Amino acid sequence: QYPIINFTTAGATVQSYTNFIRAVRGRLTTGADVRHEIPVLPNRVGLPINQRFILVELSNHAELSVTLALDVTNAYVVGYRAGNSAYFFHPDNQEDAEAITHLFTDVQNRYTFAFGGNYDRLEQLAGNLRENIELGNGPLEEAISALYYYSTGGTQLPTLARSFIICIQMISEAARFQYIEGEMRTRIRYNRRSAPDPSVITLENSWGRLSTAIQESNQGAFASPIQLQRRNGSKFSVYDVSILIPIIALMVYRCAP
Amino acid sequence: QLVETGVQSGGSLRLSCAASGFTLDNYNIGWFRQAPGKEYGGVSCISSDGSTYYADSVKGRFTISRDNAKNTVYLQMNNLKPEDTDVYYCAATKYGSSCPIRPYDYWGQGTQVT
Ligand SMILES: [Cl-]
Ligand SMILES: [Zn+2]
Repeated sequence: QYPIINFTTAGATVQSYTNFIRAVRGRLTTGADVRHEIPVLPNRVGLPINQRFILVELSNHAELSVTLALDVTNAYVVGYRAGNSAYFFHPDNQEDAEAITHLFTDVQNRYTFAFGGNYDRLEQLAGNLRENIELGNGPLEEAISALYYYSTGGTQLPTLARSFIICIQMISEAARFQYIEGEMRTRIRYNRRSAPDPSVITLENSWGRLSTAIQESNQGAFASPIQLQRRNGSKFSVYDVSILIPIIALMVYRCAP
Repeated sequence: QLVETGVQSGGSLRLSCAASGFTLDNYNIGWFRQAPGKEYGGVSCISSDGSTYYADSVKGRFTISRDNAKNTVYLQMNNLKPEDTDVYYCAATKYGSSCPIRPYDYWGQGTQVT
């Protein structure tokens, strides 16, 4: 079985959430490959199939559980299991399609959505942009129930789409960015729910090119400034890796060092 | 930024993907469908070399090309069928395989083809 990390929304604290996200990072990568002080995810090339995924088992107040599968090469959620049924996003390529057959192999009902697990498609399905989808412990609790009830026809597609958008941000994005982990910690500490601001959205949208820009630069300066946004939406440019080191927890493998 | 621009059963179309701010020369570029169904990966891709990839279903019909000058990438779509109806979009990644894998460095909004 692939490694399993557990988290519950029942009595979640900033400490329990932090421990969770730290454990997710530690399973995503060994931390052996580090560029400009930022750990890199394992290279798809050379990654055996028995080390390809990690499982995040989520529980809530209702004691309902679902298990998300995460690809260690990019921290993307590729599918989930609830009871005796597993659902996978439409794979991006043939190799990924084959890889996911190694997931949840004892489940008797496997399904593949016609849509991939990217924000653009999910937002369309949900009928809402990330900017308008609240995040926090409450939202996660509700997302877990929605995922759990999908197999029994108790969950509408738009709600499923929304729920995925919530889980992805609070798990994957938080894993990728210390800044986003911090934002979720704050929501939790104060028992608040709220949509992510532009600073969060812009980071999520830039993870790929940030990874590239960092691994590309020899001494740590950027040939072309990276544009990001503050909470208030105002744009600001980033000329070197210093500011990014405390913001990014890990990068996707782009090139060799 | 990547911006895309560009029919009766059997007709053709020419999709274009223009990059603003940077040059597509050093990027792996791929065209993709919003709903591939039973197939996976790009519709057609070009290496950052300059090999090209084509999905079996479009071989002999589609041709992808680069115009370094104007700094855009073209997708020629001949002998179109009803089943080709979909949203097509442009995605670029600087390193890795000829067909960009998520996460992309850059991608476009995509256009509809019926
Ligand atoms: Cl499968
Ligand atoms: Zn296999």
